[PDB]
Amino acid sequence: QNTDKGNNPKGYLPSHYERVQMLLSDRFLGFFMVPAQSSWNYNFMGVRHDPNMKYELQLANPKEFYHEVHRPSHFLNFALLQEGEVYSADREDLYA
Amino acid sequence: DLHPRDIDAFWLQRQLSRFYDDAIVSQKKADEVLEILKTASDDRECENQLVLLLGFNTFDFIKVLRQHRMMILYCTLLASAQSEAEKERIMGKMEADPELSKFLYQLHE
Amino acid sequence: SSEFKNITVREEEKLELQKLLERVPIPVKESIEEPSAKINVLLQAFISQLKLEGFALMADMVYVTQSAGRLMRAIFEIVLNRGWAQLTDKTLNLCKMIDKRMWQSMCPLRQFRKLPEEVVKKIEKKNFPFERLYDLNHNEIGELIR
Amino acid sequence: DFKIIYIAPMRSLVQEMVGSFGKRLATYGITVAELTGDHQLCKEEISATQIIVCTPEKWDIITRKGGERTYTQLVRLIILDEIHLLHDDRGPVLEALV
Amino acid sequence: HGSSEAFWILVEDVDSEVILHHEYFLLKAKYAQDEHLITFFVPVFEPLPPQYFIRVVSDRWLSCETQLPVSFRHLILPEKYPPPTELLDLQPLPVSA
Repeated sequence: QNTDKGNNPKGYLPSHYERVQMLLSDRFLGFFMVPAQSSWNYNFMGVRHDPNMKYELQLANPKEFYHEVHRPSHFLNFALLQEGEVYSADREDLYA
Repeated sequence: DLHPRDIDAFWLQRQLSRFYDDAIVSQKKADEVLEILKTASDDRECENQLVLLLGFNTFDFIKVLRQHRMMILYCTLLASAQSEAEKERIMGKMEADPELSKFLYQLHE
Repeated sequence: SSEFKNITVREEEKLELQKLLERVPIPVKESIEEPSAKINVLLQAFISQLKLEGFALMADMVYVTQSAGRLMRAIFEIVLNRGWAQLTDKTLNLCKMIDKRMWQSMCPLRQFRKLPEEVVKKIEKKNFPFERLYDLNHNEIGELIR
Repeated sequence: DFKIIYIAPMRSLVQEMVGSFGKRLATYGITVAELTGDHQLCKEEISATQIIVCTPEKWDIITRKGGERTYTQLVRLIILDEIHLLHDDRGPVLEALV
Repeated sequence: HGSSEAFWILVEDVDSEVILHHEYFLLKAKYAQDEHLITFFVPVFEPLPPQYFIRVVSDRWLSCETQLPVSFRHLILPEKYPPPTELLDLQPLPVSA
């Protein structure tokens, strides 16, 4: 029934939860499911994230939070090299 | 590592009882092993008689029986000597051989 | 790298380096008056195709990238031989990013140098995954990019 | 049945020696090309061509990686253009090659 | 593409942090448009993983990567085989036996 998205909403008691036993394991391995078309982190692509969005999944391993594909405005908003390399340096790539 | 003092009159049957849960058959296997160790031409045919009697299993015990073939036999014969004349007869047979005299010295001190 | 042991950061370009360090997309842990931060932001300013201005700075950038081809391939081979999968993904990607001179979040159609860059930036503007372009028709692609 | 290596010090000298030897040896059908690209492109260019014009460093990185090992019994003539590069800091490359 | 397209076949665990098997794969221009069988052997360890991943990436092309999850859900491993029969130290057999 709650709509108050604050840090202290009305009618919120510590009887609303109970700590359950959770423990760790070397004995078995889990896996991950990432989205198929896109990736999981929309913290930089925040306008592209809708609550009613639809996604398929993918048996993959997830990328890091600050991975390249998660912040595309940091890698994609560059002005293109327009009349660059015209007063560059002459250095021959002798090995390549 | 096997000493003559470690071998008593029923050490052989106690070692066979680790493979035979019954005691009649462990006693049978013990006195059969005694006549294999006694009535033997030499080493390898005796060890083949032991693997024929006790199997390809129990082989570490057949290794112990083969390695100490005279110690186990004559100390079992000496410790199971029920008469006293039988005991001094077996000890007189053991004093005629320096390997058996070595086992006889190891039995006492 | 010891190939860049003579790369020093001179003060006459430090201002320009700051204008790179606020624009390069991989963060640099060093301070900009340490030479490793200069080689870092020069490699990232190469891959980003940022236009540089100092002659010494463009020359250092051309040097560190023509070394960076072999240096990143050697890092990739060390890391691949020891078997580290995340770092071999990162290093093989960075070999191909130094070679192709684009970041891997850019469109893969920049590796075909025959395209107009305006339609490639229209593809990167309309950011769908690149694998979406496979299922479309040649009409459907052209009206998705407008 | 043969390959000729032309080791010239600078890369634009190599790119114009490719044109010069491609014009002069055109009547022989001799393929002149420049060793560039990744190591697979270089071993394909060695397997396809006769006059292989290269820098000392490119030919040395091919001999280190091994992409000419199948065609060193076919290399019968290396021509070290500007061998006073032995005095240069690129000198050890030519000394290692020779 | 040229005469060849070079790829890396990287087979890695569930965490994708150990390459269990990498190998170079030359897709030559004579042999495009046909299937290449690449047979290899990967190790499987006692905490049986849910997958391995086969990433076939390009050696030259950016964003040219096909990942394939080799899933081990319905994988029935063979039983850990019985130990071999030991050489019982028989006294060596003369031909008169």
